[PDB]
Amino acid sequence: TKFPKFSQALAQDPATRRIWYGLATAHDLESHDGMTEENLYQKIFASHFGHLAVIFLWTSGNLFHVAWQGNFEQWVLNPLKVKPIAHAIWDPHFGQPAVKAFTKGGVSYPVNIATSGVYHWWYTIGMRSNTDLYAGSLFLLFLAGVFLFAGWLHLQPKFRPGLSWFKNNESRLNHHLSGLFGFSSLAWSAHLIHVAIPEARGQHVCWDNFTKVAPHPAGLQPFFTGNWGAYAASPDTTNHIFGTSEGAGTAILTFLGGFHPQTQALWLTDIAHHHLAIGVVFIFAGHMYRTNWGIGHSLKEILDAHRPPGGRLGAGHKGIFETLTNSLHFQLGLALASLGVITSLVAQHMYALPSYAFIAKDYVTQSALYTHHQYIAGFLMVGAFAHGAIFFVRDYDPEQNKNNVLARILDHKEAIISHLSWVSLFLGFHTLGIYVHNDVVVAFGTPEKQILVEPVFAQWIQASSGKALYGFDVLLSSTNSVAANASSNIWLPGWLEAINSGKNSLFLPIGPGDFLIHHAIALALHTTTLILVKGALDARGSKLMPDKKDFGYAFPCDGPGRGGTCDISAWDAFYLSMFWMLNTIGWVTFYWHWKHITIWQGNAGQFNESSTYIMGWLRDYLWLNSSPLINGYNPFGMNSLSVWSWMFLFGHLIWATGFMFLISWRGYWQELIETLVWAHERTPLANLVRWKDKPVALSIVQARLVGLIHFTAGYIFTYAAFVIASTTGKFG
Amino acid sequence: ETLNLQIPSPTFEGSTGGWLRAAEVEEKYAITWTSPKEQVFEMPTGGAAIMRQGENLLYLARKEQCLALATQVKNSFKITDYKVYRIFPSGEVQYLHPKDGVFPEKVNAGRVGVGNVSHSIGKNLNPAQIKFTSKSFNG
Amino acid sequence: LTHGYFLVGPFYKLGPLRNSDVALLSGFFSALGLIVILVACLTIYGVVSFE
Amino acid sequence: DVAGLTPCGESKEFARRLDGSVKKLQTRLSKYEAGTPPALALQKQIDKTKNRFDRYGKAGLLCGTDGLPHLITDGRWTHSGEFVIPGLLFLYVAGWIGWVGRSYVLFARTADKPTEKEIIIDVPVALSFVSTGFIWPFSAFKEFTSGNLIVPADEITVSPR
Amino acid sequence: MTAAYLPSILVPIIGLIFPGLVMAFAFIYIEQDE
Amino acid sequence: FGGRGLGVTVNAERWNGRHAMFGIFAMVMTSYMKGHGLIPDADKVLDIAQWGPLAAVWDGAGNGISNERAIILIAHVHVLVVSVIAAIAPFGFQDTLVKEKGYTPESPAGLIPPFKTGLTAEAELINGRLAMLGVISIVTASLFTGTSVVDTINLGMGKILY
Amino acid sequence: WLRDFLWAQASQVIQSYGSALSAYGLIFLGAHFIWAFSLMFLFSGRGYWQELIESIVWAHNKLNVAPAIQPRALSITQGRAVGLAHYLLGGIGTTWAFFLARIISVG
Ligand code: CLA
Ligand code: CLA
Ligand code: CLA
Ligand code: CLA
Ligand code: CLA
Ligand SMILES: CC1=CCCC(C)(C)[C@H]1/C=C/C(C)=C/C=C/C(C)=C/C=C/C=C(C)/C=C/C=C(C)/C=C/C1=C(C)CCCC1(C)C
Ligand SMILES: CC1=CCCC(C)(C)[C@H]1/C=C/C(C)=C/C=C/C(C)=C/C=C/C=C(C)/C=C/C=C(C)/C=C/C1=C(C)CCCC1(C)C
Ligand SMILES: CC1=C(C/C=C(\C)CCC[C@H](C)CCC[C@H](C)CCCC(C)C)C(=O)c2ccccc2C1=O
Repeated sequence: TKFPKFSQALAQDPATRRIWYGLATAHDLESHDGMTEENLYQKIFASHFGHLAVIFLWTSGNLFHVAWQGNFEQWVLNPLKVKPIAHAIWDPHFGQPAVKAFTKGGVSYPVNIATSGVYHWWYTIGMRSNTDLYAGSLFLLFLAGVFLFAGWLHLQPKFRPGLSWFKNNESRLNHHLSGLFGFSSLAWSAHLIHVAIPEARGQHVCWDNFTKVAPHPAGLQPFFTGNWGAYAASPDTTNHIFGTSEGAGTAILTFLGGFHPQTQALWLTDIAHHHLAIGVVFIFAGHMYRTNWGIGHSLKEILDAHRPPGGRLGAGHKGIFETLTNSLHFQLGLALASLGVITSLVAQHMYALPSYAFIAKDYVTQSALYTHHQYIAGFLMVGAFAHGAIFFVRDYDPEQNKNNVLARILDHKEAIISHLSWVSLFLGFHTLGIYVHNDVVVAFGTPEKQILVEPVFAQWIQASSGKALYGFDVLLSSTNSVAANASSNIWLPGWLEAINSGKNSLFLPIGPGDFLIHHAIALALHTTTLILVKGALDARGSKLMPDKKDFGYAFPCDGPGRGGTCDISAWDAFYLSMFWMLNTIGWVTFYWHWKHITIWQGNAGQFNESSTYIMGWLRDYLWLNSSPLINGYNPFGMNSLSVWSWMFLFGHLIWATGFMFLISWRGYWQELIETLVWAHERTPLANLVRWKDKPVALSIVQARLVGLIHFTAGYIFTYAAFVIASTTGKFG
Repeated sequence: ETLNLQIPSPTFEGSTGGWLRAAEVEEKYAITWTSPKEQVFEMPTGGAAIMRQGENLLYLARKEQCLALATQVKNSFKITDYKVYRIFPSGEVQYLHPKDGVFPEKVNAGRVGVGNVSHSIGKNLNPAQIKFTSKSFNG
Repeated sequence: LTHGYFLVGPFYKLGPLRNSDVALLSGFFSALGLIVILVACLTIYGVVSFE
Repeated sequence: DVAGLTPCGESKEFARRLDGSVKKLQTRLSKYEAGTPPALALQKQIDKTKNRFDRYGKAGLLCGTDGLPHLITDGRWTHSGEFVIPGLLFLYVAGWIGWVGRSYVLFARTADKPTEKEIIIDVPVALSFVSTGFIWPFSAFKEFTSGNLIVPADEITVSPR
Repeated sequence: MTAAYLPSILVPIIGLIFPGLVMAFAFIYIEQDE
Repeated sequence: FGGRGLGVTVNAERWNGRHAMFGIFAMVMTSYMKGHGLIPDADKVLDIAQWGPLAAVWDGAGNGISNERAIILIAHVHVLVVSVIAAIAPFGFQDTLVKEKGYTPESPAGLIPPFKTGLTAEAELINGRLAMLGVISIVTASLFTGTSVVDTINLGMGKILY
Repeated sequence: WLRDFLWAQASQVIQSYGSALSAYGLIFLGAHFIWAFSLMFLFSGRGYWQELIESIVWAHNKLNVAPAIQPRALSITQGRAVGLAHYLLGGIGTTWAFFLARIISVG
């Protein structure tokens, strides 16, 4: 009767709904009883420090478990042959065949083999021994403690920040651009130049010697003379064996481009020069805003003055400053949309341009990292649109936003939504129709009749960056071009070697199957956007429910009247778009993984011929690659893919269990539960035990969430088991 | 006015759909009505019972259970003589329906309007306006 | 006395260590562990249910 | 040629596609006697397969490394018969259907009971309308400019937001 | 492995005692009224 | 929770005192016990074939718990079952771990309880505070100096145990 | 059941293309499609589709091509019935195609 102490409406509920709803509304601090704005921003600040610490404890845990139980020192000796160990297994349910089957990695105990790539990342950035992985784990435990104490400290009465501090947009932007983005990128260049570059070249540099070991033989004298090009002189040779002194140069900043020939990763001197460039740029960008000394920009002044004189945007951005600052949901939506695009950039640029030594030969790690970050990307992008819907319901004031960009977006909400409906339908009808055309014609024994459309626009883009496969002779592909001549002395020789060589995932060859799947991804991104945009724009009202704002973000329905109002809330369009997010990241990761496993065999033509129809995707990707995974255990034994073999079935179960919450709805279950309440009260020896909370069926919104969680968890666990076990079992 | 606890009840052979421990520990509802006949009706909680000629008394676990029987008795047997009471475990009897002797669908003097909003529904305040202030969204 | 007496048998006969010579000791310990979990359940029910 | 593709008439992979596709049917024909109805049917299938590959070879289509025809749809006029010209034929028929249906819903609004005209179609009038579609680009553009296609924003029901 | 005893000591504690105890306490806290 | 004698209370101080005096006894007793080799087959590694996967340890040699460690654990399990039975079903006279919600918390002892030479509560609390501190002293001494806890117990008492 | 029954015996439907059993491969894929398409009607509710139809009705009103029989999202019961009908058709058609290509090839 007092668990949701933040909610008296839930704390007086006599049912089991109180526990569920108190657990599910716990982090929605804005909705808590008697919540002021001061207390809202100060609890968010302290709980952001708790998230900071959880991240640091998670990273310290990965470092500790690899330092303790991993084979990092064995792996760094021979990184292409040794399989990295994540942590050991102590499971009292194992049989002795299971214990023997997981005893890989060169150790004497069962282990999980790491798919996270942390070995390649820690190898590349300098770590050599278990002592420094452990030292990193210790330092992160200290930092986690520092940020937990900071979270407690900024909850103390003298140390409580005011709302004037929390909304100082200019000082926060100045410091996050110049200190958090820029100076830490500059400090990361210092780590590469001072530690990672020398230790990639055999010379150990630690805290014990880094003030008496110069990164460059000349040493901070060329920098303080303008002779900066002396830091690019004598780069690492193509004969360099990573981690050793043979083939090593003395340069610490280069723009060679392409990849280190042995590790098949970006040059660490390119990465050090990248973070130096991006650091200075971000530091300069962090001097943009006026704080205390009269130079800089006021964000209010910039936003108010950007109204085009033609009047096409109305009042423009007048009043957008206040809306953004006052609305934490508008900020969360901008932050999550921005972050979601970046983790999609992270997934796309880390497989094509890997930075870590001897990764991109760890095919399981490449598949897991790409799949992981694309799923994180889809979650962040859907959440951005969710919090835009929450912004419109909760924080958007139409009077304060008269004729703005925001009001005028709502004014044409139907033009936006109907054109997203058109483009979704357009793409879906044709992409599916071309795929079905191809399936029917191939089935009828006539593969030639297939509508195979070359991806010429993308091929032109590849050629424009120097791919010579398509013979476009555009820009970099043409030897005598202004673009080619300009970059010839700096990054083009390495880039042309990297792009033209077929040993890397840089600008991988694209054909008709690639075109069709890209259009499928376009239908998926447009359809998820349609559902999310329809939810955000119709969040505050619709013809079916004009006063939808008055009911909130997440409500079940408005009842069976007016024809029926199931899934009418903006939350329910989040709910419906979550399936479309899962479907699109499914199409993306299925495409990435199938194209890569076919290239990794040396059989890229198998994707080229089978991806243009859907039975090729069914038999040649899902059915063909299932066999190492589903044979992880059988009546003839088991091997170390048994865990993924069990997880794959576990994902199928959770996913299907989600269907129970999504297909079967409340009234059936409340009528079951009332017969169980009768039976418990009428059973002798059992009616001595009484519930404190009346058993009720799950709510309409709660069951939609429970089915969505089960569907999503089943989706993730099934695909993670498949993408890891098929790649591990195949090794290619 | 008060519930006469001695009113005889309709002939029901019992059912499992009746009231549970919350009726004897939280609240119970009773419905009384006068019938001109010895006639069979359907229980809200199950099968069929026979209402006796004269005055009948029922014990249900919900007010909707009472009002469901009230509608069945008014549409099929034309009884308009139904009084719905909420009986606390303390023994307090609370008269409920019709609350002032006249049905809610008929106007009655001395009824004060509760929940009435002076404007139409499209003039409700936006949630941003009522955020971080105690002011209500109905204007 | 009733419940503890019959709990030992399923753990002993059908447990992981059933084929071992320590099957009865494992079954008793498993029964005892289940008794401790159940007695914790009885304790927590008593704390919350009854004023 | 275009996009590193080869014309289908000189690609060896298209030729081995045709040869394999004819061998599959010839081994099905090898189990039947000459004048029998299955053999006659199979031979006509072989003739159709050869005609398809012969026509595709001389059509200017470009084959891939897989020996299947690929469509170039970037707008170039040497390949306009694969998307730009079939697309113009589509847009003419699609705009025909759209103009004809729009004309019929505007007719049906001016009826005594408008909704019976949409479940029981006035077939002579609807056939008058299906004949109207052959000059839909001009009819629809004159409709657009004469203020009869687009209704103003203040004549359309919208949600309160 | 060094400290090989710790997985045998902690994994049953973290995996059985920790949930049991925190579930028991969570149950007491959610059910309690004052 | 706190209103039942749990937390930083004198009831908890007394109970942890009792457990630390018993623990100092048990540490001294196991030091004497394995110094003379009176634990049978102390080095013998238990086989997973008899005991199952709970016996696995992952120490590079043997891959199993030793018999000594299992025997000390079984001694602890004996007194844990006594502990649970005493916690849930105490004696009529015994002090109870969880005091009734409405109880009178005993006054805090202070810096030093009054000295009574008999079997008194004050003597129990003094010895208990000393033993809890003693547990910390031995655990830190062994940790700091890189010696087995059994060995530092033996060293403190002048090797009387062994 | 996953490996030795569904995966092992679905070999014939997946590899049926270019043969006389290619219709079963097409119905196998088509029924997987119909089954999945059913879940659009099963996991969603009418109110989403009516507000989406409102935006589409706006686009029709803008071109003066609104129908006189006002488009509605299907009823709540009909959304359930359409989802169940497509689910049964998709599942049974998947099993129908799988069973028939498997046993025509091997039996
Ligand atoms: C230089 C000064 C400075 C610095 C360093 C910070 C730093 C920070 N502040 Mg800020 N802050 C400052 C001044 C500063 N503050 C001032 C002056 C004010 C008052 C006006 C504030 C007011 C303020 C508020 C109100 C809040 C913060 C918060 C935060 C934290 C952000 C959370 C996080 O982890 O992001 C870390 C972000 C990065 C490391 C950069 C992101 C990198 C981008 C996204 C992509 C780069 C990818 C790159 C390859 C990384 C690869 C990693 C590796 C695995 C490959 C962060 C620690 C928030 C917080 O969490 O509270 C603790 C918060 O709520 N600050
Ligand atoms: C295979 C599964 C599947 C398929 C095909 C679809 C298809 C579609 N969904 Mg649905 N959806 C699904 C699963 C599926 N969904 C699931 C599981 C969920 C989670 C609940 C959703 C949730 C969802 C939402 C919330 C939304 C969609 C939307 C869409 C549309 C997006 C593509 C588009 O706009 O045009 C593509 C059109 C097609 C693919 C239709 C196929 C064309 C047909 C088959 C022609 C065949 C004619 C033939 C003769 C019929 C024979 C019948 C016989 C009895 C005579 C389309 C109708 C969005 C929408 O309506 O945007 C406009 C939208 O808002 N879907
Ligand atoms: C011929 C009549 C007609 C016309 C002119 C339009 C016009 C339009 N519709 Mg379509 N629509 C129609 C019928 C029609 N609709 C019907 C019957 C349905 C139910 C299936 C829909 C469902 C529909 C959806 C779901 C969407 C549109 C959209 C659109 C707009 C974009 C154009 C487009 O891509 O069409 C697309 C057309 C379809 C997807 C369905 C085509 C339906 C058939 C082919 C037409 C029916 C022929 C009709 C029976 C003719 C009978 C007349 C005869 C008696 C003389 C535009 C306002 C889109 C929009 O709002 O974007 C701005 C959109 O998302 N419409
Ligand atoms: C947060 C990251 C994290 C994660 C997921 C794990 C995961 C695991 N650890 Mg732990 N561990 C971590 C960090 C982490 N470790 C750190 C930083 C240390 C250094 C002190 C250790 C030291 C450690 C030891 C010594 C042992 C494990 C063991 C294990 C395994 C069994 C669980 C167990 O007995 O835990 C016991 C873990 C601890 C007592 C240390 C606490 C772990 C972190 C710091 C807690 C952080 C919690 C998280 C941030 C948020 C909690 C709330 C959450 C429920 C929402 C399991 C693989 C056992 C093992 O390897 O068996 C194979 C084992 O014996 N861990
Ligand atoms: C995540 C951690 C975890 C761990 C470490 C264990 C540990 C164990 N499980 Mg597993 N189990 C778990 C989770 C876990 N379980 C979950 C989540 C489930 C549900 C899916 C199961 C379901 C399960 C089954 C169905 C069985 C086991 C069995 C076993 C035992 C291994 C077999 C053996 O050697 O028998 C020797 C085992 C013993 C001698 C039993 C020792 C009894 C302990 C020591 C008493 C502990 C007292 C108790 C925890 C008090 C807690 C009170 C509460 C407040 C915490 C071992 C005790 C088997 C078993 O019970 O063994 C008989 C068995 O049949 N487990
Ligand atoms: C989700 C969550 C909830 C609320 C909000 C939140 C706070 C922000 C967030 C954070 C959660 C977080 C950050 C949770 C963090 C949880 C953590 C860090 C748990 C760590 C546990 C470590 C243990 C139990 C080790 C004990 C070691 C011992 C006893 C060794 C002792 C010893 C040995 C043998 C050797 C030395 C001597 C002695 C002393 C004898
Ligand atoms: C719903 C909602 C309600 C209101 C609040 C809200 C939260 C804000 C909102 C959410 C909105 C959301 C969730 C919005 C999400 C918005 C997103 C994801 C926008 C993506 C923008 C990407 C751009 C502009 C890429 C540009 C690349 C370029 C120009 C590359 C150029 C090039 C370069 C340099 C290199 C290559 C060559 C070329 C190609 C020339
Ligand atoms: C897509 C969808 C709609 C919209 C679907 C509509 C409006 C159906 C319209 C489809 C076109 C207009 C006709 C369908 C014709 C098909 C090509 C074949 C139909 C075969 C029989 C109808 C004869 C709902 O109304 C709905 C309601 C409740 C739960 C889920 C949903 C749901 O998922």
